[PDB]
Amino acid sequence: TATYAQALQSVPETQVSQLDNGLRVASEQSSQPTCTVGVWIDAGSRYESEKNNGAGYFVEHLAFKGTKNRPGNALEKEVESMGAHLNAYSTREHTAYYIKALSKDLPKAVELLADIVQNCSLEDSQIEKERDVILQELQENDTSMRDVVFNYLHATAFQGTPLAQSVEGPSENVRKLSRADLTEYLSRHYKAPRMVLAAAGGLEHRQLLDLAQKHFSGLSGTYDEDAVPTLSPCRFTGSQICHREDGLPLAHVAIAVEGPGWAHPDNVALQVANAIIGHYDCTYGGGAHLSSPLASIAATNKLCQSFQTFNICYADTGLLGAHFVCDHMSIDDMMFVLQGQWMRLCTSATESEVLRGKNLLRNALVSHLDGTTPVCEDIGRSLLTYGRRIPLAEWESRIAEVDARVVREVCSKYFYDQCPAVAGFGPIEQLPDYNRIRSGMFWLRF
Amino acid sequence: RGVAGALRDLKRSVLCRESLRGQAAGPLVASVSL
Amino acid sequence: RGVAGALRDLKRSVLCRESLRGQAAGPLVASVSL
Amino acid sequence: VSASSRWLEGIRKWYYNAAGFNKLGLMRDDTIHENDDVKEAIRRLPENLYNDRVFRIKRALDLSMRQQILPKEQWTKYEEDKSYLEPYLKEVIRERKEREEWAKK
Amino acid sequence: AGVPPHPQDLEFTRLPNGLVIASLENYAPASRIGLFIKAGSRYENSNNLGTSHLLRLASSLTTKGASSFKITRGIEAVGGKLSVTSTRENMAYTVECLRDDVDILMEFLLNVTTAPEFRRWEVAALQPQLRIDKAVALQNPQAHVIENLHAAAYRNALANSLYCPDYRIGKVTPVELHDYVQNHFTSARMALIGLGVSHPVLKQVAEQFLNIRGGLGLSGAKAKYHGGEIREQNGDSLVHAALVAESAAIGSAEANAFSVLQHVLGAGPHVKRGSNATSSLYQAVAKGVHQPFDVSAFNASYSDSGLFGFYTISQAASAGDVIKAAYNQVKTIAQGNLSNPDVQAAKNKLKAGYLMSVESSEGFLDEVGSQALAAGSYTPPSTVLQQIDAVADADVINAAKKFVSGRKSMAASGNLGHTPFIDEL
Amino acid sequence: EQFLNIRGGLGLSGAKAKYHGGEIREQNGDSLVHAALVAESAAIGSAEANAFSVL
Ligand SMILES: CCCCCC(=O)OC[C@H](COP(=O)([O-])OCCN)OC(=O)CCCCC
Repeated sequence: TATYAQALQSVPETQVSQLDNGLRVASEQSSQPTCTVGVWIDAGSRYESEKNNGAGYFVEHLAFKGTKNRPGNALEKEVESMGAHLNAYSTREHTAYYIKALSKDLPKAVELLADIVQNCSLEDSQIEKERDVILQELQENDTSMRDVVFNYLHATAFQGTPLAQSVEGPSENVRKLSRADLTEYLSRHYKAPRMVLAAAGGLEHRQLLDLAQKHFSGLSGTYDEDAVPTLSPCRFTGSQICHREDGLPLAHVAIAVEGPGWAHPDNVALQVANAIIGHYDCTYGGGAHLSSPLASIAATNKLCQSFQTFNICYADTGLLGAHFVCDHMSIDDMMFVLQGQWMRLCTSATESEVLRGKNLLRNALVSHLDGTTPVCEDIGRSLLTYGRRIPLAEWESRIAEVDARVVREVCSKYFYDQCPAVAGFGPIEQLPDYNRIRSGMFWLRF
Repeated sequence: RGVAGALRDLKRSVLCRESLRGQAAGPLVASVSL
Repeated sequence: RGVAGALRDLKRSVLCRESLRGQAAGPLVASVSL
Repeated sequence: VSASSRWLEGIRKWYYNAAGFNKLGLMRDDTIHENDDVKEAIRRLPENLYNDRVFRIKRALDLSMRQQILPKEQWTKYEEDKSYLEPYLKEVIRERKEREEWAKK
Repeated sequence: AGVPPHPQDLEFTRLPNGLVIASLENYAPASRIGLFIKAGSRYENSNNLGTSHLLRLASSLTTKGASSFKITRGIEAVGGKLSVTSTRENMAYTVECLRDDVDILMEFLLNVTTAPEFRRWEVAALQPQLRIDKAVALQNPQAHVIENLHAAAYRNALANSLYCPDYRIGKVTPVELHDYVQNHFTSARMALIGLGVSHPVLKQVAEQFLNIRGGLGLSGAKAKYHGGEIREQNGDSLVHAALVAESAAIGSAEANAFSVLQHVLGAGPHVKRGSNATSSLYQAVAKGVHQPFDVSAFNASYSDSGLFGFYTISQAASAGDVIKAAYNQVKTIAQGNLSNPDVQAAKNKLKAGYLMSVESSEGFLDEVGSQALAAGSYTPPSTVLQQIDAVADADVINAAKKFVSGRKSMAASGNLGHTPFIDEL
Repeated sequence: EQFLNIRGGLGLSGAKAKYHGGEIREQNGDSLVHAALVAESAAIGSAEANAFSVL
């Protein structure tokens, strides 16, 4: 009986509080018996310099390996024994540590996150152990062409800036990174005004804020020293990187233009345009009858094994484009059909397909915020980027504002006659020359 | 997208002992979609 | 010509009981020549 | 049902025998012009009807070479002309009309 | 204040024809409807193997009420989703969309499940997708090992693979698809589950369209455990191996004992890049093996049988040392060496993992659908935790004893030069 | 004596065949079932081998 619009109002408001040391504490209560809690830190490779690049990824390997009060196995045995799950990740702008556990285990869970973020042991015997482990992971990542081609895209698109740096760091920095480099990274970036304690599930916001005062109070905050980090802008460069390797059976291509960044209202309309182009895989059932002309033609003529659009967001910048993988004789056809859809939407987008892109986005947004861990991530990441939780009803308002005119104007603002950043890897002899790619960013008929 | 679940293009390599944990099975499930 | 011995292009069909006798094996041998 | 509908059928049988493709052993659907809809319908025919269509066209092309025809006993009788392709072609057209109606929205 | 509403209860109804409707109104922006069917690969026989795979791939072919074009464009227009999930016992047609579009996707779901035409040319064009689907699946070495593990354990009906045998690709006929739907997609073999939907409309839909009278009754073709071993010498870098014995059918109290035994031994990690201290199988192998490896307890419970054991990944030369170390670790539990704190930590991992697996609508719908076919009822989570608490330490030990003394089934793939046979364990 | 005097790089191996038993089943689309049922009998040259040849 309840309508879709009415269901957006029923979602509980995300309660936000802030301690006296700058640590923000946010929660979304539900009736669940489980929950997710974690700390989102405004740190990443974009803050690291060339000498200490990969330091954050190194700390991730040491965060769960021992603390001053829980050395070695003690942390794992506590997490495992209560059936909880402990995880972490690191992007170029955000680092996160979160726990999944029962609701009754909320106080123990927060207590462990505090001991992890603040009292990391970093034993020299352990640092040498993780030195070889990260090096093996670097060899593993080399075999994932998708991870390679997207690192190349960042490397060439943001060349000369911190964003070109990968999260893992270069193999030479992992070998010469000392314990002092890591502690310097922690005291510099793991500061209370730059962290957000997020929770989601069955829990009242009071007990979270109490636990925040109980365990995170002992953390220097609101004035460290005259050592404040600040993210400068990062130059985007139209450029091309081509790793020719004819031993690999399929080529990987990633092409993109410069996006606006996290806070720009244009991201909503861009995601609608990307949803129209959508994504494809050889295991999809639709094939020729798919709505997306690129997916239909890619399946009918077998131009690729897969493609995906993306809108990667960073502070005041981003990578907007698509990535695909295909046989060595389909790289040209695939690039042609892809660019033709950017130009078609820049110039002659229609109302019905734009409604499909809005409906795909509404379904994507609600399907993603299903579970305590997705919502806990949305809380933590949003407070760092947006400084607030944007309610679902607001996203619906911005989506409903988009129409065909918005897509034509917004797509032309970022796509039409713009220099892309191209990254290629594999059998890419047939990858078009950059000038030919650059000419595909405008139409002579328009 | 097609999915194969068991834990309860050259893909990649898994060499170290840390990346191997979670690979051992724990009943297959085959999902297909549009 | 290559040979496979065991009895001690769509090839053909063997339907009746008279043509089946001798088909059952009786140790493989693989021969190759020019 | 009435004497007048037998006269419309009477001239249709006249035009049928005047069209003369029955003299070569062909059927009406053998003579249709192959557009994209017709090519798909032929593609969907079962094996037996496809092989029968192929031999009748082959036999008629052989006769057309010699400027000959079949004996009258072997001509295609108007009453026995099987519209083997029309149900397939009607469905191909119906699908295209649906694709063309979605393209308008 | 910021508190959520009062959560509704799940409505549940059995119709006299055997059909089961269960709905929950969670007031979410999205709706989710699943039709769960006892039509998994177990109901194939040696003449129509792979028919349920091709059926799983044919959800967007033409129906009597909607062409293939309309189903694809109609669902994508509202941003919806249509999925088909298969196990060895069930097929689950799931549909997702915003709650204002439930009616449209319901109509498609019923057409796909109750009025497929299986056109001769559409089916023929779909046959090569079996090769692509199977190839994508089988690049996980786990998939083929567990295919062979079931082929080795059972004489019938669970030896059947989830994926179509190669010799059958292109041979599955439209008649076999029609016969499969008429025989298995019937009222007494079905359950209509819904989220973000009212109970009356599902019950209304169930009575209007899902009243298909049984073409084949609830089959008594019981799975017959036999045991054996299948070994696949290949060029993989690591040896995958699973050693298993018949354990227990799902829903029985003995099944809960094996589930606790699974978490006493260890099944999947809890900490990113953790040493897995509380996993007795991992620590037992790490004693005598210092190379990279992985080990996990395997638990597969079905309607009329079950398979419990463990799964190993190791270097080719360490394959026997890893397997014997793991198997000996199960023996010490069967000899009685099992504390009470060890069992309680296992119950916490089990109870916690069950609750976590039903946080999402995707995991909740799958659980309710599986309970409806397996049990004909809905058991709430607090009752599930109650059943887990009722497992005694002796029940966990007797489950280990049943594994040690039971006729084994084994599947292995890799360079098997140092991988023991069953009789060598 | 001129050419075939190659001295042993590997001696006459004692890698004895170990009978174990079991079964391999191949579900395919052949028209007829082929099946062989067998047990360990005897090494060649022994008197027991001649008995199996008569059998
Ligand atoms: C009467 C006017 C005819 C105009 C045709 C035209 O200029 O051709 C296209 C190119 C430049 O466009 P592009 O190759 O970047 O393609 C853009 C794709 N979006 O121009 C040239 O360099 C080609 C040289 C022509 C010599 C006769």
